[PDB]
Amino acid sequence: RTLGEQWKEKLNAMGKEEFFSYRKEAILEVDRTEARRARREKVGGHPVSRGTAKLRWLVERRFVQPIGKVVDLGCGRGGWSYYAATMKNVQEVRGYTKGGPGHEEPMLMQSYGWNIVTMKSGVDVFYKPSEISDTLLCDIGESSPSAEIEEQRTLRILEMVSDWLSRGPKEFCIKILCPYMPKVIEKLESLQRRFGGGLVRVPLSRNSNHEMYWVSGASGNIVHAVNMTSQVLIGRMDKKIWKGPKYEEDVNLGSGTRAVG
Ligand SMILES: Nc1ncnc2c1ncn2[C@@H]1O[C@H](CSCC[C@H](N)C(=O)O)[C@@H](O)[C@H]1O
Ligand SMILES: [Cl-]
Ligand SMILES: [Cl-]
Ligand SMILES: [Cl-]
Repeated sequence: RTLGEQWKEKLNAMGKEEFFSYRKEAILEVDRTEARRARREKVGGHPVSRGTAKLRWLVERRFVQPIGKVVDLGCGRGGWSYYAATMKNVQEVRGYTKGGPGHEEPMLMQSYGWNIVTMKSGVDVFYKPSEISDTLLCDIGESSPSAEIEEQRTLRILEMVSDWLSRGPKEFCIKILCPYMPKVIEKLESLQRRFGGGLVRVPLSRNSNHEMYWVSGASGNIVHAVNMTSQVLIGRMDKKIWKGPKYEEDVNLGSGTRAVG
C-alpha cells in the first residue's frame, strides 16, 4: 500500500487525546476566536470560515490568481467566495452549495465586494450542468476512515470538475480529498496533462486529513508531491513532545460595495 494508506490506518487507530494533539501538531493555524465569536451577532471583515485563510495562503504565493467570473463549487458559508470578491481582477463570483440539514448554508456578508457575490444553496453539483468561467474553485470532499470510500468520492469530484475545466478557466483551485490512492493519482496525472497545474499541501490543513489542492500555478511530479506530504504527516505522529500549532492573523476582508473593471 501507499504511504498515505499507512498514515490513514495509523490515524484511525489513534486515541482521543493523541488525535487531538496530533491534528494541530506543527500546522499553521488562524486565530479564529475573534472571527467566530461574531457568529451569534457583517461589516467587520471577519471571514465566515477558516477556509478563507487557506485560499489566501495559495493566492499570496501565486498558486492561483482569481480573475473575471469566479465559480465556487461547494461554497458552503462562502469563505472562498467572499475572499475572491476582494481580488483586483475579479468581476463576478458565483457560489453553489448543497445546504440543507447537516450542511452549511451561505452566510450573507457585507465584506468588500459583496455586491458581486451570489451564492445559491440547494445545488448538488453532481447534477449541475457546467457553465463558462475564468476561475474555477472547488472545495468539496467528505472525509471517511476508509481510503477506498474517499478514493471513489475523489474520483467522482474529478469527473465532475473536468466538465467545468474544459470550459476554459485558466485559474483553478480544486480540493483533492484523497490524493494518495493509486486510482486518484492516475486520474490526476491525466488531468494534469490535460489542464496543467500541480498539487500543493496547504500548511493550514490539519494533520487529520491528507487533502491537497490542485492549483493552476503549481507544477511538478504528483506522485512525489503526494509522497512527501504523506511522510511529513507520518513524521508528526507519536512525537515525544507536542509543540502545537503556529499562529497567523486571520484574513481581513474589509467592507462595502466595490467597483469592477
Ligand atoms: N454534492 C455537493 N454539492 C454541493 N455542495 C456540496 C456537495 N457536497 C458537499 N458540499 C458542500 O461543500 C462544502 C465544502 S466546505 C467549503 C468551505 C468553503 N471553501 C469556505 O471557505 O467556507 C460544504 O459546505 C458541503 O456542504
Ligand atoms: Cl464527497
Ligand atoms: Cl478587515
Ligand atoms: Cl472600489
